[PDB]
Amino acid sequence: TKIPRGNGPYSVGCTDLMFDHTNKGTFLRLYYPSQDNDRLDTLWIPNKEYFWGLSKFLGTHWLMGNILRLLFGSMTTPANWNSPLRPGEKYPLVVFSHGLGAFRTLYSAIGIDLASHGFIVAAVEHRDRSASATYYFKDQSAAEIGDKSWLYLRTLKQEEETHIRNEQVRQRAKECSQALSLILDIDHGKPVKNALDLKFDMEQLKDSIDREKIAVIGHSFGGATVIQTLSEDQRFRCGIALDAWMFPLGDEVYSRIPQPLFFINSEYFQYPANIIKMKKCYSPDKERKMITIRGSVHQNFADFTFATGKIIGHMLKLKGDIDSNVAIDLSNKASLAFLQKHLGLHKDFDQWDCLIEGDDENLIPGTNINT
Repeated sequence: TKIPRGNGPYSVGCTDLMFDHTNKGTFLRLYYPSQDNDRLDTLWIPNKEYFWGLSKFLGTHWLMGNILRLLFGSMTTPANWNSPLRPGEKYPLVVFSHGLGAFRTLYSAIGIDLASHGFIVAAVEHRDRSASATYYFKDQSAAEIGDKSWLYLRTLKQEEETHIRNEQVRQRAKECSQALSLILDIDHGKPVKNALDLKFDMEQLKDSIDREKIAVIGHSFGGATVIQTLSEDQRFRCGIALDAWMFPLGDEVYSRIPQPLFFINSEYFQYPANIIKMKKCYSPDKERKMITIRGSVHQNFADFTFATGKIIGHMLKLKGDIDSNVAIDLSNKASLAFLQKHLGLHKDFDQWDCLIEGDDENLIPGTNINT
């Protein structure tokens, strides 16, 4: 695989859960420490409509849709599809929020690496009309026959952006909370019928969560989601915003975030008006960190940075100067250090504590932007 395997000891399974079947239900892909390690058989982008949504989002022709499908429709990601859960432990839980124009399967490099260090990761698919595409079922009968209703990204007008994006980040915060409530209900034995008919038995998750050790991670729109989610939902003990895009957030929220918050930026995405909102989250009392990964671009945090080669990747801005596997390792280790600090984990991850302060040839403490 072009998507790197996890760098932790645990082997990794993956599955998808939709409950309930409506567009008000939760939809997520789960990455988890698995028992068996047979095959790395997981389909990266599982449906043609995701490629069609990606072209809509990119603003290109009807044809681009099919080209993308041609090129990436059979690409897999290094996790064991539906492989059983590893028994005899309670895992800390990460909920993960995707960016504008993404969806639940595009951050497996991150999900798989967290899982391989003994996390369960719940990667939500949002239904706020920010995903390039997503689906739901009209009713039980539809769900039975796999008759999906697809919902594509909404393009907005300039005059409604401020309001529509704020409503979307509140919808996203509600969906992260609901995903966490679903997983915690399951851990305590709630019966759940997965609208997707997959081998993985959800009841396996009874008593498999460390319900004290919960964190929300997200990229870009997903980084704004982190903050809205922490502001709204005290069960999350901490958040990591990967290259947050701060425009959706209300003025009022920056003063209203109790939890530790880690900002991990690329070099090229960032701008004054964005770093200003970040810094508004700062306080002597409340714990905040910031690092910048040098030479990196927005896409270094998403799997598309592994989907092409260096020259196309570099051309399309899927890749930065810094190498892709190197950038992602840095983000991941820094993240782990910070989750083990503010979750109370009992692992070796504080070996990367220096990364939180900006201590590697490839990081900037804080930002190079001034404000």
